[PDB]
Amino acid sequence: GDAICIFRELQCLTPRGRYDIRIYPTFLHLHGKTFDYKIPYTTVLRLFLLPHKDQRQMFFVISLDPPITRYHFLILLFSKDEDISLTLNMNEEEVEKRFEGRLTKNMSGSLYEMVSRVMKALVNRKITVPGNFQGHSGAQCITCSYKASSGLLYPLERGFIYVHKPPVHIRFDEISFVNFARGSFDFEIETKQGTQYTFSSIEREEYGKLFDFVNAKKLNIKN
Repeated sequence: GDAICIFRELQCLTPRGRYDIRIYPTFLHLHGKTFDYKIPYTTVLRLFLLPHKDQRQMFFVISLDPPITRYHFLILLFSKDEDISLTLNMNEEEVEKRFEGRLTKNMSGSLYEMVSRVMKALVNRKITVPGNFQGHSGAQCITCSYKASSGLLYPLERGFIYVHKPPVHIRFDEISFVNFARGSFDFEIETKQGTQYTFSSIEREEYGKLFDFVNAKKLNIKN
């Protein structure tokens, strides 16, 4: 049919449920059991691939504007050991021409990477992944609370992203300063527009690496 390809029964966290993702040339169709949304690629502002602290799962984060209750991110969750092979409903010459060589007609790989590879090609944006941050445990994120719900905080190369309820993305160039506060401890970020995010209940043993990281990134600390 129209679709370049279809990804079936993908785990979505925002909104929650399993959805098919039908990939068309100018939009994707997120097809759920009850709800449906068209998402033009022009509304996709950023992409992130984030390793779950459990070492078994991967988040794929699609930042949306306008949002999809409103969801400013489409967050998909995968197990790292899920594999897929795909045949695009296209000829090879058209595939090369449409996607600058980023895709081929027949592809195979990890499911999370296949979805992100097709999305990256369709929205023409790079996938942001973690840099060198490592927490106390060795993971590339930190367990914490945000708006009285638990999640994971990712210190990236140029920003912070928290997942998943609700998700939050903050660029370093939007930050005026950071603060380390009493409770476990609280990590506070004040933006240049004078608003605040608090990631609370961070286990004490995470302090020094988070402190070292924000220092390395030349963020002001107004303790």
